[PDB]
Formats: sequence, C-alpha cells, structure tokens
Amino acid sequence: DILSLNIPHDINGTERSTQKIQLIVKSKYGLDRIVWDDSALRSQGGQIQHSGSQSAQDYQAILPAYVQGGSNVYKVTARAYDRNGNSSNNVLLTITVLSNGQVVDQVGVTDFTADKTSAKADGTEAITYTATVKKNGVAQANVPVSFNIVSGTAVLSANSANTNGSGKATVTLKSDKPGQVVVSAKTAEMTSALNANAVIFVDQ
Ligand SMILES: [Br-]
Ligand SMILES: [Br-]
Ligand SMILES: [Cl-]
Ligand SMILES: [Cl-]
Ligand SMILES: [Cl-]
Ligand code: NA
Repeated sequence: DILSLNIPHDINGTERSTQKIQLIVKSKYGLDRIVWDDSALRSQGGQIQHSGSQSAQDYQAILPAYVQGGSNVYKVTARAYDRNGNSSNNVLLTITVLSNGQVVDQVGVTDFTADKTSAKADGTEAITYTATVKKNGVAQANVPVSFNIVSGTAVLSANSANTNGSGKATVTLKSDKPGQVVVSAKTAEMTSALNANAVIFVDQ
C-alpha cells in the first residue's frame, strides 16, 4: 500500500544484446530510485545499467557472451525506494542468454553432438548423435526432431525421433565409405537445421 515493485516479465535475449527491463512501481510517497544486485551478470561481463533517460525506473540489461556448456541463466534482484526511505520487496529478475545462432521463444535444437569423432568405414560401427531441444534454455519434451545427412555418404538409423523428458532425441550413423559426414537436426519451428560437427569414417 505504501510501496510495491513488480517485474512482470523475465528477459530472454541474444548474447551481448541490450534488453529493456519493464518495472511496475506503485508508490504513495513517490519513487526515488531502484537499487540492483546484478553480481550474477557481472560474473560473466554483463550488467544492469540505467538506460540514460530521465526516469528513475528506466533500466536495461547488457547480456554477457554465451557460455558453451554453461548455465546462461542469471538471477538478479531489484529493490525500489521511495522519497521517505521505505523500500519494496527485493524482486527477482531472471535473464537467460541465447547464443547468436538461437531464436528467442522458439522450440529449437540447441545442441547436436556425436559420441565419437571417427569410426571405422565398415558399415557396422555406429556414431550416435544426440539433439537437445530447448525454448529459452528450458528442455522441451516430446518434440519431433528431423535428421538429415547434409554431406557425405552414410546411412541414418531413422529420419525422425521425438525428444524424451529431458529434451533429447538420438539417431545413429554408419558408413561403408571413408570420408567426412555432416548430419543435421531440425524441429518444426526452426528456419533451418542445425549441423553437427563433421565426423570422419576411416579405413583400417
Ligand atoms: Br509480477
Ligand atoms: Br523439422
Ligand atoms: Cl514490493
Ligand atoms: Cl577410427
Ligand atoms: Cl519446433
Ligand atoms: Na516476474
């Protein structure tokens, strides 16, 4: 009744982008300032800063670079103060960082990796690929993933599989010919498939 702060929306954005923060303040005596703990962002070189306008509630987040294999989720807090020195609750804002190649709010393949970098070219040894599907960093269950050989000569065990409860779908690759092979994974919302790193089948 005297002073409240609400943050209606968390932030999901591309690494190194600037993201405006929406604050909703109600203050009987008048807002004086917002005070932030952004130490989680600063651990990776991001920050929360005033947008430079004349408004005491106009802030933005500078997102850090994406950390491969990292959390990429940053929890920061804001507290409003009024002109009498009262404060609001210390309110949580969650900032999730996506890599340059990913799309905010999309159900998309974020990772597509193989268990081996090489295999024998005997048409028998299998390289197993795992695709992870997330939306804003959260794994998505039961999503169909389409698999395709982009280049090279090989055979996929299947052309589509649905993700499990951990957001993962798998397929195997075999080849009778030596050479490099690139396999890709895609979900329906993506604009193009995500290529895995090349693997090589070797004669021996
Ligand atoms: Br809220
Ligand atoms: Br697809
Ligand atoms: Cl509050
Ligand atoms: Cl090998
Ligand atoms: Cl999708
Ligand atoms: Na919120």
